Amino acid sequence: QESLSSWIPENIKKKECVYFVESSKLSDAGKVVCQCGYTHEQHLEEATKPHTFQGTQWDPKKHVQEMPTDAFGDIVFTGLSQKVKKYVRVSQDTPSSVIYHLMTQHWGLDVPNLLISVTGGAKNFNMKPRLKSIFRRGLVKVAQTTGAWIITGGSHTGVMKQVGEAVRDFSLSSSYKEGELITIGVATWGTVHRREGLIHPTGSFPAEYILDEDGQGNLTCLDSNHSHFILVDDGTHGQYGVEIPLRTRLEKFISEQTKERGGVAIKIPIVCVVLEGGPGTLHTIDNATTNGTPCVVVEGSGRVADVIAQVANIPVSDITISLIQQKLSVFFQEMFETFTESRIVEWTKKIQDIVRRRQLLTVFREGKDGQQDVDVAILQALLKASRSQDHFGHENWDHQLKLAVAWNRVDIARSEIFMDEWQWKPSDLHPTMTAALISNKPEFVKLFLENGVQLKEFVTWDTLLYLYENLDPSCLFHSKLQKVLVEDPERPACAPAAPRLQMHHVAQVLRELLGDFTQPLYPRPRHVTFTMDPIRDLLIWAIVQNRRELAGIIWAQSQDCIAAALACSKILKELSKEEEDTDSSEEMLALAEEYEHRAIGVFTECYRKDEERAQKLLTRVSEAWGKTTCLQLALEAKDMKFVSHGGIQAFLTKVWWGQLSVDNGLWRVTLCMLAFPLLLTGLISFREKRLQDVGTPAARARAFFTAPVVVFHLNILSYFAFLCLFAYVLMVDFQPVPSWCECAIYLWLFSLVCEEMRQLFYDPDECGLMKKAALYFSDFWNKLDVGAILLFVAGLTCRLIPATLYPGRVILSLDFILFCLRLMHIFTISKTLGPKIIIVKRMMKDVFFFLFLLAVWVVSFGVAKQAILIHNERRVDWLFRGAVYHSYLTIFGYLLFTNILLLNLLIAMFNYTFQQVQEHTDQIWKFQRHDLIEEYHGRPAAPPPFILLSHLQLFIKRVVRHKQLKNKLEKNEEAALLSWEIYLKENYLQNRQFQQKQRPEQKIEDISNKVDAMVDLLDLDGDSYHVNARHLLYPNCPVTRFPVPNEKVPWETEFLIYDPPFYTAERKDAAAMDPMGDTLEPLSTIQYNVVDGLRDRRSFHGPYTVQAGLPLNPMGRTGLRGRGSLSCFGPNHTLYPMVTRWRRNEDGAICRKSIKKMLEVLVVKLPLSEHWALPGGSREPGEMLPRKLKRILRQEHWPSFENLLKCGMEVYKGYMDDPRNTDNAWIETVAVSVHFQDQNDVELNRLNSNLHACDSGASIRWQVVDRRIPLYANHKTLLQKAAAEFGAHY
Amino acid sequence: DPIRDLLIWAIVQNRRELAGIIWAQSQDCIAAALACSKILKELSKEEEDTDSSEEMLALAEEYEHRAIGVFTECYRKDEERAQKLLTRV
Ligand SMILES: Nc1ncnc2c1nc(Br)n2[C@H](O)[C@H](O)[C@H](O)CCOP(=O)(O)OP(=O)(O)OC[C@@H]1O[C@@H](O)[C@@H](O)[C@@H]1O
Ligand SMILES: Nc1ncnc2c1nc(Br)n2[C@H](O)[C@H](O)[C@H](O)CCOP(=O)(O)OP(=O)(O)OC[C@@H]1O[C@@H](O)[C@@H](O)[C@@H]1O
Repeated sequence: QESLSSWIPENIKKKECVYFVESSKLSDAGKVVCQCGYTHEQHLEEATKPHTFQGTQWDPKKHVQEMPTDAFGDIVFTGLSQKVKKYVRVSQDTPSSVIYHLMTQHWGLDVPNLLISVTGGAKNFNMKPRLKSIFRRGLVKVAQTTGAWIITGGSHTGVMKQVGEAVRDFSLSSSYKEGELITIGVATWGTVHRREGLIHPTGSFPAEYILDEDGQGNLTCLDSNHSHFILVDDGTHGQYGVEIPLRTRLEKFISEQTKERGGVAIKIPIVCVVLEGGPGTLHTIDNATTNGTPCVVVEGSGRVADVIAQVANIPVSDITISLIQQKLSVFFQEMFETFTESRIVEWTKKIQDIVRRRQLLTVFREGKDGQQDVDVAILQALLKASRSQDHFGHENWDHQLKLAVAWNRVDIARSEIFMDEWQWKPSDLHPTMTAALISNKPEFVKLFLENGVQLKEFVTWDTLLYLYENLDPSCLFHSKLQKVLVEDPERPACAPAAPRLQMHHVAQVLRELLGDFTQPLYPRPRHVTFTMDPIRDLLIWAIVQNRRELAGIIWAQSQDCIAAALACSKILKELSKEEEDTDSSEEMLALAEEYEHRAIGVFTECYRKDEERAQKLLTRVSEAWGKTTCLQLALEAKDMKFVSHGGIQAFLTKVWWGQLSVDNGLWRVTLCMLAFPLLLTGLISFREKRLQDVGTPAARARAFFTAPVVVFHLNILSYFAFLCLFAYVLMVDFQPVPSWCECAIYLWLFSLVCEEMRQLFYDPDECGLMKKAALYFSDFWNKLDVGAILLFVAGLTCRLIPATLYPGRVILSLDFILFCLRLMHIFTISKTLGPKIIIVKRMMKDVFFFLFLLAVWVVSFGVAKQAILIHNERRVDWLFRGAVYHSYLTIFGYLLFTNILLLNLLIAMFNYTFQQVQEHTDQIWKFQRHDLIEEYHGRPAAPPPFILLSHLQLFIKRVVRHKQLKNKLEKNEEAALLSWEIYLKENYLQNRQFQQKQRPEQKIEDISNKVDAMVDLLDLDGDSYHVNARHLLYPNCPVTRFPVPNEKVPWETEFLIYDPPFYTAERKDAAAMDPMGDTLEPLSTIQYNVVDGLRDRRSFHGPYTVQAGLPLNPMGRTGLRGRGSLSCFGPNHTLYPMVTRWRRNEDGAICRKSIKKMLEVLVVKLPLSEHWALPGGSREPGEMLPRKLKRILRQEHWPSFENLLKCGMEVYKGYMDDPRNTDNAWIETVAVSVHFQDQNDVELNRLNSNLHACDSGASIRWQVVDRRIPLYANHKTLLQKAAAEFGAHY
Repeated sequence: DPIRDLLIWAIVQNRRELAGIIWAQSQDCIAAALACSKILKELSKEEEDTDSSEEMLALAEEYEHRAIGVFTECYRKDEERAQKLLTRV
């Protein structure tokens, strides 16, 4: 609103009538109306001055002045909706660039993918409800699902009133994006009812407007359902012909613009629709159709549109002028008598053209055939005309696909594009596949992947780099990627001005998210080159920015799908906690829980086909995911439902024992560990019976110390025996000379901390030392283990000086109590009491306050016990013992409060947090098992009493991870394992979809969807005369040629209205022929049917009719008589040479289409023409035509040789249809075709060396012969005739 | 606020379907949705009936959920600005 009010008045300007002509005609009791028609005695309301020289009368040029616009703002239509709609006020001469810039940037509109235009008559009309609902629904759907502009008129009467009505109908529901059907309106400012309440300079912000129908004259009121208005000025009061020219110019300039989103660029398609127009719609339809807009006329309730619908598929030129007159005399009752005999001619000619081209013209057929929702009909006509456009190199296919992907309708893609036009090698769909992936279009990616594009290909290094650059610019990954991009300093070292994206940048942040333990996925830098597993990277690109539907589609064809499915959950959980959101932070946390279930469901499929091979893939280092296993990812990703599957627990129980069998029990293990000579007999069990039957006595002894459960039992027994020994010395061995167990308690308490060196020091994955310390501090059990030494802190001095008996016993006794509390951790192994200790560790909290609930009142009643005794006494020492005894007696025995009031408080505080923990404790404990299992696997194989032998032996190895949970497999076997995994994943996905389609809700939805199409089903139930030479608007000539219908085109035919303007060339004198544009002076002396020297007067057609000294066109009356663009008065001779050879494959043989050969023809275009033409021109020299014909092509020396070789085959000679043909001058052509039989040598190499076209102009190029080859309309008729020369397929 | 008064007129005499339609376009819709429940609970205890006294006590529990569901929508778009409307006269 600040930079908008500035960019309006000093570039846009308004017309005004400065001069003061009085009123030639006074109308409707008004004298202020003067020609143009504003107020005041003068023509306008400006200063009443002589206004420079007082030249009589005014000229719309001399006396129209352009001054800056003063009216603009946000119109509000009183109480009829509060929406605030923009409006600007312009004039005739404003370039469309200014309006486009304003409308795109300042107004805030977005560039559309389609420009639908609504032009129609303004006489109010009323139409049947069926067609009415069809039009409304079709227009709204086609204009909402594509985000198209609906540019139309701004009046409140007619078709534009109908479209305002349809926009209101859309706003009635407005399921989402209510203010998205933006409809810019174009109307004349000079004819508005309440326009004086809008003229406010330097900002008419919310300028209220009042609409009142049946209160005007011929002027018009504004609409209320449009979104934007652009009003045009002319300094006129009652004219209606000023908005159409500017609208056509702007609408033409819009289609020139190109939209580039996702890597594919298209020029905006442009479509037109009409509904019962009047006299000016036969302007707009012609003006649109001649350009190439797919005009869509609707059959039904039509004054004009119904005329085209009626005369629509009846073939061209089969209609007579009288037939058109009788067609028109049955529909126009009001003015059937005011139709001039010349008004028929214009309509006949324009209907002739429009209905002649049926490729551009399209009739709706409201209910007969093709009676769809109108949206697909409009799109179908648009793609018809797009297919009809020029294309040389298979461009129609790619353009139509690009446009379909630009829109969001897959039905169009599959029913028009992907069904037809052949070919489409799967590599061809790659460029648009990138845009489909970038714009998040899952339907189109499914369709493309159906047609043959393989995800194994199309993921190149370049393509991946392109995709990461165009990542969604609203993502946490985008922000962090930008940060790492800018923070790397020796990357800008080469060029600090521009930051360059590379592959390692995404890899670093990916490692940051996924974990330290993995190596970077993409190696540091140090044609098409795929990386290993080209699907994992596309899977990352799809997962990171939270693309649900793309994610499953890409994961459906992954190499390894347990590791990938778990990494996808780890990344999501890591990136779903520091996002600072509540919508996507909740969406990703739920998508992670779904990839969790994907990983779980794929693995149980493998665990049911086999047992031993279902764990070798559980523990195998993956080279495509950071050199990590499938178990460490789940354990570190907090996957609570995967590590407690049962197939994971069996594998953990198996390593909990080792190489020995599990179906033995715990009692037998204790019996054997207690009795050392109890393993050589048949008591303990074994698996892998090769060592059980042939039992090695040496291996049997080593196996138990290898097993970790034996190590755990030795540790627990050693710790318990230590604790008993400490109790023993607490009892009786307490001598000032250190008892035989003082050094022993020191050393065997060091036995705990020396292993703590191993637990704390070891870092299987690269982790910081301070992180290690923080992790150690975060453990409350480790805090108790440290608190053992913490209560040592007061014990060593008490031992050193043993006199402090009374203070010092308590320190060591509480140290014993803390030792016993630490002993309680042993039950985590116990399956039945492990989770039970887990819940008790959360039970511990309630005691801290139930103690304040119990002890305080117990002590209070103990106080009352002494208060009962005696009142006043002074014995601090004695009352202490007395109160202690009383409290002890009360505790031992009070019954009213202990058993009744407190007990249920306790039981309830228990049971509240007991309830609802049955489900989660199992998962928690089965998760916590692995840490202890791995710790005891990493522990040494010696009892704590003796473990010093290994503590003194693990130093020489260092001076000069294990294969149980992480190992490398052999590649040949790994390939078979991966193929087995692929087969089982396919089976699992297939079963999953088959079983999910059977849900009752899905079945009900299927019935509901099936009944709707069925409800829809039940509810629904050539003359050969010249044509180009007869078009209106003679090229580059302001005067328009008089319309001549095909009925009276020949000279001999009856005709009575002949009045064409005398055609005048720009410079007829320099033609070197008769300059007589007007035949007043017959200076020309043309020797008819004879040679006249410099100017040829001999025609190939033959003796033509001559009258009044003006040569008559033999073909017929073109409609314009005069000098013409042709050089000479009368016929002009030319020759068009063509070089034709059979198009050849790599073998050199003639190439075949389905029908016949291909001809290869050389064509040349110059940039200014914007069309292709044969290298032929007017034969200025009589002796040597080719020199002037193709002087810019050959050499004139090489073309002297070409003239020596100029002896070929004569294809066509006779009259030519050319747009310059006036009634006086016409063009006749000679066609010579030189053909090449072999391509080894001769004239081909002669022309190759015979080239001087490099002097100037554009390129000279060979071409194929095709129906859509870009050439002039009838200049290619010569080539079409030449097709018969050598059996050509068109 | 020419809608709050029509909302009172619709709520007081227990007009279910009119009540939601009028509340759909209210200025402030946590305070209004809570006052509509307070009025209903106050006027649904001294009515001397069993049909409408039970209908209004259930309509109050529905404007309760309307007020709750509107506020969690504000509490998920922002954190600090979702309480400045919680405490504003
Ligand atoms: N908003 C208006 N626009 C054009 N005329 C209007 C308008 N309001 C009124 Br009041 N009238 C007058 O009526 C004209 O004098 C008509 O002659 C009268 C009968 O209406 P029609 O004859 O049925 O329709 P056309 O004359 O063919 O003009 C079609 C135009 O061309 C398209 O590009 C669009 O800009 C327009 O729709
Ligand atoms: N099949 C056609 N053959 C020749 N002209 C054609 C043809 N169809 C069209 Br429609 N035209 C019109 O001419 C275009 O509208 C141009 O505006 C006219 C010239 O402008 P250009 O396009 O730049 O030049 P050309 O068309 O390639 O050849 C013109 C040569 O040059 C002049 O001196 C003349 O003596 C020669 O005929």
